[PDB]
Amino acid sequence: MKRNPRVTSSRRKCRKAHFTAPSSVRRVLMSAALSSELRHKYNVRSIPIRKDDEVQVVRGTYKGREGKVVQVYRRRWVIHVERITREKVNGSTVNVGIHPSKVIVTKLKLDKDRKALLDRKARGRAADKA
Amino acid sequence: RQPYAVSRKAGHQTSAESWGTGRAVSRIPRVGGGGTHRAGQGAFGNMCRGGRMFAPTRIWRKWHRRVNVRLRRVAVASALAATAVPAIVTARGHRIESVPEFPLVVSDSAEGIEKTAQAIKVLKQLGAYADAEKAKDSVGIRPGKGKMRNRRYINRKGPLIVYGTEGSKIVKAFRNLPGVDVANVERLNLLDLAPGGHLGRFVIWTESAFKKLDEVYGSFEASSSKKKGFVLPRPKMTNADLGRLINSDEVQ
RNA sequence: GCGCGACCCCAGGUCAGGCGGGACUACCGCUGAGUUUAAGCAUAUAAAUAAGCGGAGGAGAAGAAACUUACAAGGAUUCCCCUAGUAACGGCGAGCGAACCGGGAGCAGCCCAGCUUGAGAAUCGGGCGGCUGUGCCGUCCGAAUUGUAGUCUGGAGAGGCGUCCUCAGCGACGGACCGGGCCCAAGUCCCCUGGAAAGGGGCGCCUGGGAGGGUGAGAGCCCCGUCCGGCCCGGACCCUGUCGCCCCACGAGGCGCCGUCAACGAGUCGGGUUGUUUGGGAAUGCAGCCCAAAUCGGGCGGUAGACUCCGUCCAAGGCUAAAUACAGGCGAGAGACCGAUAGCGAACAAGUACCGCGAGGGAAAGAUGAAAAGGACUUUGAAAAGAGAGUCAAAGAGUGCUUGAAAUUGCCGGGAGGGAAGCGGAUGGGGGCCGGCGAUGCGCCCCGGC
RNA sequence: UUGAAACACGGACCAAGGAGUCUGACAUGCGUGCGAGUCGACGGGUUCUGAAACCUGGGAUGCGCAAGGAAGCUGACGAGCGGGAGGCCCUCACGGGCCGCACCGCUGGCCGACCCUGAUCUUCUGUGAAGGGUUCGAGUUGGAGCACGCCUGUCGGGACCC
RNA sequence: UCGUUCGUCUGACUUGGGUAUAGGGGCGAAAGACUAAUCGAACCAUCUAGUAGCUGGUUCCCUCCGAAGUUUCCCUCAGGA
RNA sequence: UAGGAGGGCGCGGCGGCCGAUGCAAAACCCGGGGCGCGAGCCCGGGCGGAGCGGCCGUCGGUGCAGAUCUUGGUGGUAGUAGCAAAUAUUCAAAUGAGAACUUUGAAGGCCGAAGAGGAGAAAGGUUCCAUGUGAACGGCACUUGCACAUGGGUAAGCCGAUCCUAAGGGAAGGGGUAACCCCGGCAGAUAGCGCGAUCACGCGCAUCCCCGAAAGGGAAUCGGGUUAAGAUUUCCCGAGCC
RNA sequence: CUAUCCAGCGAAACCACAGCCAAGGGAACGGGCUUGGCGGAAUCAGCGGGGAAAGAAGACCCUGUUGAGCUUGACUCUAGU
RNA sequence: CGACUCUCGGCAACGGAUAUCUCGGCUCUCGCAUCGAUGAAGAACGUAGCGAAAUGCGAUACCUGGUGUGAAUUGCAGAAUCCCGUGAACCAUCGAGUCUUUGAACGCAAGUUGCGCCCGAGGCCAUCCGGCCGAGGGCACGCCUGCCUGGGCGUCACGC
Ligand SMILES: [Mg+2]
Ligand SMILES: [Mg+2]
Ligand SMILES: [Mg+2]
Ligand SMILES: [Mg+2]
Ligand SMILES: [Mg+2]
Ligand SMILES: [Mg+2]
Ligand SMILES: [Mg+2]
Ligand SMILES: [Mg+2]
Ligand SMILES: [Mg+2]
Ligand SMILES: [Mg+2]
Ligand SMILES: [Mg+2]
Ligand SMILES: [Mg+2]
Ligand SMILES: [Mg+2]
Ligand SMILES: [Mg+2]
Ligand SMILES: [Mg+2]
Ligand SMILES: [Mg+2]
Ligand SMILES: [Mg+2]
Ligand SMILES: [Mg+2]
Ligand SMILES: [Mg+2]
Ligand SMILES: [Mg+2]
Ligand SMILES: [Mg+2]
Ligand SMILES: [Mg+2]
Ligand SMILES: [Mg+2]
Ligand SMILES: [Mg+2]
Ligand SMILES: [Mg+2]
Ligand SMILES: [Mg+2]
Ligand SMILES: [Mg+2]
Ligand SMILES: [Mg+2]
Ligand SMILES: [Mg+2]
Ligand SMILES: [Mg+2]
Ligand SMILES: [Mg+2]
Ligand SMILES: [Mg+2]
Ligand SMILES: [Mg+2]
Ligand SMILES: [Mg+2]
Ligand SMILES: [Mg+2]
Ligand SMILES: [Mg+2]
Ligand SMILES: [Mg+2]
Ligand SMILES: [Mg+2]
Ligand SMILES: [Mg+2]
Ligand SMILES: [Mg+2]
Ligand SMILES: [Mg+2]
Ligand SMILES: [Mg+2]
Ligand SMILES: [Mg+2]
Ligand SMILES: [Mg+2]
Ligand SMILES: [Mg+2]
Ligand SMILES: [Mg+2]
Ligand SMILES: [Mg+2]
Ligand SMILES: [Mg+2]
Ligand SMILES: [Mg+2]
Ligand SMILES: [Mg+2]
Ligand SMILES: [Mg+2]
Ligand SMILES: [Mg+2]
Ligand SMILES: [Mg+2]
Ligand SMILES: [Mg+2]
Ligand SMILES: [Mg+2]
Ligand SMILES: [Mg+2]
Ligand SMILES: [Mg+2]
Ligand SMILES: [Mg+2]
Ligand SMILES: [Mg+2]
Ligand SMILES: [Mg+2]
Ligand SMILES: [Mg+2]
Ligand SMILES: [Mg+2]
Ligand SMILES: [Mg+2]
Ligand SMILES: [Mg+2]
Ligand SMILES: [Mg+2]
Ligand SMILES: [Mg+2]
Ligand SMILES: [Mg+2]
Ligand SMILES: [Mg+2]
Repeated sequence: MKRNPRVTSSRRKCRKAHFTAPSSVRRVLMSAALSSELRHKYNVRSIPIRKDDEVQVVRGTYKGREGKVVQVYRRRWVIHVERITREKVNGSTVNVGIHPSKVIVTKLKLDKDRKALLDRKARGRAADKA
Repeated sequence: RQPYAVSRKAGHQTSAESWGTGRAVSRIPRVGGGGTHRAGQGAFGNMCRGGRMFAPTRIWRKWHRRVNVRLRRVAVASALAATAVPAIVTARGHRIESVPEFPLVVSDSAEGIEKTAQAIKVLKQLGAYADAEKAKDSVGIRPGKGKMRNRRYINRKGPLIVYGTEGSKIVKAFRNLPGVDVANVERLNLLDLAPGGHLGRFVIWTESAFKKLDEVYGSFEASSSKKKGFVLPRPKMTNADLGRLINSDEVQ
């Protein structure tokens, strides 16, 4: 249990530090767990989601629906993926927000820096597996 | 405890002064000026919205109390003496129905383990994993205003493993278990040995600790103990079996 | 018709520099009340405080005895404990009140002026130039003999002597403290309710990680983290750890011998008187005024005084960490604290709207939902809106929208009323309501199987 | 308020807020620890959830164990009676005897103030065998206290609220 | 403040602006008048939650016991020991 | 009664124990059924849609009908008192869903020029002008507005300020003050030096700084046009002046 | 011109609960008690007997071991001179 | 029967209590020492494609530069090569920059954007190879060390 005497263990301060996060902190808060085969591939559990990732929802009323990420919208703590839409009363289509911890990244947008990121995370996990 | 008290200057950051008699209103200090709803509203009272409280708490209450050092020692000895009873350990709520013998002792090879998988493996041999399970399945969110002051979760209490050999590693193994505590035997703590003020925390001794209890506490002998100025309290009856008193030949 | 040197003093938008103001927690200095207590009040107390006026730092102030003690004596400053609500002081009334001793925290001593280069200002600054750049060097100007430097500070010291003993720097790699970043165990497996599973049931796993937060409901295992630490970067470093090259002296210090020197701070101490202050009492400090020093000498030993002896220290110049404080500033952590009439006045565009000429005074105001999915369209309407319709689990959750009390009001049904109504004790008549409101079982006995 | 339905004052109604608390010293009562001791309270060591806990020092810190005096100073030389709980002995028992705590009452001794007193001894102003006292002490001839907690009371603090 | 009625109106007259005096102070052909609806001592903030022997309030139930207006002293009689 | 003590009920936490909870928690409502002498407690029904109890120990900002109690809300009062000075309005038309209140026209009256007219100083701050308008406001009403929204608008060598001084204010040197602050004629190499001259130097230095008036003193402007709103003299044409 | 009625609009003071009286008692002058009288929905406009009507913690008076303004031959001081 | 008054019960209002919360407060504890003439605190005015306030920032004006991170901002609209990279971002962070009028505030003032003096990059014509418009920059007060220019029979010497 907590031993570092510089990290907070208070509800008030944790909620503050969470809801008042900048963009660079919300990036890392906006992580999802890689799917099964993709975890076997990269030996990492979770990764901050991107613009052009293909996710598959798992817990909303939209389970088992797959789609590319089209909008990661850090201000409402939501994402919008392709076609995951509902219809307004007047008939327009609007995306519904899926919280990033309630999806899995089915396909991963391997940018060069995402490649280096997965290298560092995987070696970190394997230095404690070994 | 940490001292709590309202700020000294509360209720007195307004410069209100009473209207006195002759204004068809009460004589209580009232806020001056105009332009806001505030004008005419009473201040400085305990009775008024926006005043002090009666006898505002102050930091110099008696948060800590003192007890005679010998009375702490008496209390901790009578905390130990009550655990060696299965009936009071049960009445205090612990699940002891497969535990082999009281007061329960394990070998010192327990001291060498490292992981909590090993710790649960150890508690399977003893009869106390039922108690650890009670502690773990009782965990819940603390009802009331406690669930928002950084005290979300409560639980029950489990076996207090007592070791004697300093620097070993079970202290870090039994930690993650809810309800389960670890205490060195040199410094037994009353908050562990009798939670809630109730007698009989279910204690699990290792052999190393158990064989140095008597070198710590001593006997009915002056200077027996490791603790200066203390001999074990003697009771007001050597044998409190009213059965044999009221039913022995001499009385009857 | 002179040229001069010094002294004092000018003006310089001269070269280069230093000062003012701000915040208030804590710290230093001056100034300085009264309400209150005294059951009135006038000294006293409130109080050597609040207010006022100034000065700094991260702490400030204090600080190496002109001290206490009367002991077998101790040995700078500061704070905690006890001394001690004691000695004292006080219309000896209300009241007020320290110190030495002892126990702890921490501990550290120093440097000037004087008699002391006179074969010789050996000292310092500024300009200019060079470099190895917090400096050092070369040269010019200047300050300074009304004394810069050097030795010395009372524990001494200056000398003379002495076998003797002690002296310098620069690299290198780190260690330590500081900040920052990156990473780091384990189910989102099957069934049900549900808008949603974070809930129930089954089967599993992590745990040096069951602190905490997030996520559509009680989430160890979905996410961030937490435990263990790992990796990289950057600072200050001048604390110490080990290695290398350079080897420390006739100068200084120490130790010992000597006896001759042996300088120590002036309108300062001290005294009188006056005001304040104090626990300080024939006067504790401080201040004004007047008196006004000493060198076989000066200050103290808590009763003024003369004398004899004793103990004690050496002022009138300066610096000095730690131990201590901290309602302010920046960064943090917790809480048997308040939960929107509470807690700051302010959870919110709060010292905000607003008031006053001005000093200043100073509020009310938090929550739809999981997601705005915020009510398309038809119809009536001048429009606001209504009635259908739609969204959602729900809208009767409908933009001040979680739940929605009471006083108060409307409609619907009932009850009763000759200048009050309400209340208590009787039942009577109306309603509304209760099946644990009220039972059907016990033994003997005959089968027919159980 | 001696007397309220009062031609005595407050009160239109509802909701929420609203008034003997906290601290230092003391006191009695009670509980607990130890008990001629008791306190570990300021510090130190330890403490792997800890502002907690545990250990340590005191051979003199506070209170107590010794009081009287204003001060110099001196400082308890060992208790009897009456009544009494309860225990024990005698009697067949009624009744008697003995030991008799606490407590109440009584009478004394011892220490100190003040007075009184003087054999002896000594450093010549000290000691004090003997004997004292219509006086005095918050004494002694009973060791009972230290620490924490709580209620009531007192007092100072805003101090029950306005 | 309004209405009719009134005093004075070349005068020690009426008035704008600038300026002077700011609290035990100012100014006063004098009424203790005026000094921002405040004046026999303004307003503001602070000491300050000033003090009161005086008035008002002082919040839940049952149980049991349950009085005093009297002595004595006090600048003491609305109070206290 | 005053007052005292004992046993209990209730509120909010803390250390323990026992559990309830989306098959519906808390809270709140009821002509529901009970338990207790009583504080209160238990259950049912309903709304409500997420947390909550009971017991032992322990604690505290714990129990309301009053305080001309504080804050907030709501009644009767009550559709009541009342909307009354400044002479006054009327008829057609038009727009508009709707006309006493708007606009036009005809009429009738009032201010009667020390005016209820035309301009300013102060003070206000965009109220000025246009287009439109669901609410609110305009103490009745509105198509309307000084209300609300969106835009527009203020032109100077000649008008001012600026310049000068008055009452009077601030100040350098100096004197006081513990310091903030207070004194300005106290006379000090006075704050400023000035004037001819530089192709430089000579002469003088009085009574010696700054501020202070949009009513005092004052370099200079008139006429005719013009915009939804600017100007008389700010723009435009002409004619001048310093 | 109001007041009155109408359309529009629309407050506040005050209010324990309310509102018929005679006599008695009572805190010595009752709307409520006791004894009698009597007593019939609902409303309209007034009026000024009562509600010891409202306004204001009486200013007169007294108590205060509360103050304040002012005076003097009060007590104690102080600037000035 | 009906109206009124009182009332009981159901629903609807009025109203914002109660319950559940909480990026807030309060209290305690801890770590460091860092404002200003090199212009501070405070005040003012500006500043966004569509902003008034709050929050930033200063005519480079909700920012520029660096560095780190590594794909957004987001109420809407728009340029987006901004994509295996000299690289998005109301991102983090800090070294390079800018920092209007003010303010101790400093030329003199101040209900004034009032009124002065000095220097001067550049350019015009030549009343000369000088004058005019300048962009920028200066001018406070007391003081310290030095220097320059001076005054006084204050003390002197040496001289006409
Ligand atoms: Mg009234
Ligand atoms: Mg408050
Ligand atoms: Mg008094
Ligand atoms: Mg008094
Ligand atoms: Mg008095
Ligand atoms: Mg004093
Ligand atoms: Mg002060
Ligand atoms: Mg110092
Ligand atoms: Mg004592
Ligand atoms: Mg599940
Ligand atoms: Mg959670
Ligand atoms: Mg994880
Ligand atoms: Mg992780
Ligand atoms: Mg003084
Ligand atoms: Mg004196
Ligand atoms: Mg004196
Ligand atoms: Mg010093
Ligand atoms: Mg509030
Ligand atoms: Mg519903
Ligand atoms: Mg809802
Ligand atoms: Mg909800
Ligand atoms: Mg609601
Ligand atoms: Mg109701
Ligand atoms: Mg009816
Ligand atoms: Mg009845
Ligand atoms: Mg009945
Ligand atoms: Mg009477
Ligand atoms: Mg009467
Ligand atoms: Mg009366
Ligand atoms: Mg009264
Ligand atoms: Mg009343
Ligand atoms: Mg209440
Ligand atoms: Mg002792
Ligand atoms: Mg006896
Ligand atoms: Mg006796
Ligand atoms: Mg008290
Ligand atoms: Mg008149
Ligand atoms: Mg005039
Ligand atoms: Mg005039
Ligand atoms: Mg007046
Ligand atoms: Mg009070
Ligand atoms: Mg008061
Ligand atoms: Mg009494
Ligand atoms: Mg209370
Ligand atoms: Mg509380
Ligand atoms: Mg009430
Ligand atoms: Mg009417
Ligand atoms: Mg009228
Ligand atoms: Mg005229
Ligand atoms: Mg006019
Ligand atoms: Mg109207
Ligand atoms: Mg107009
Ligand atoms: Mg002028
Ligand atoms: Mg003029
Ligand atoms: Mg003029
Ligand atoms: Mg009407
Ligand atoms: Mg009558
Ligand atoms: Mg009556
Ligand atoms: Mg009638
Ligand atoms: Mg009538
Ligand atoms: Mg009338
Ligand atoms: Mg009448
Ligand atoms: Mg009356
Ligand atoms: Mg009345
Ligand atoms: Mg009265
Ligand atoms: Mg009296
Ligand atoms: Mg008088
Ligand atoms: Mg006299």
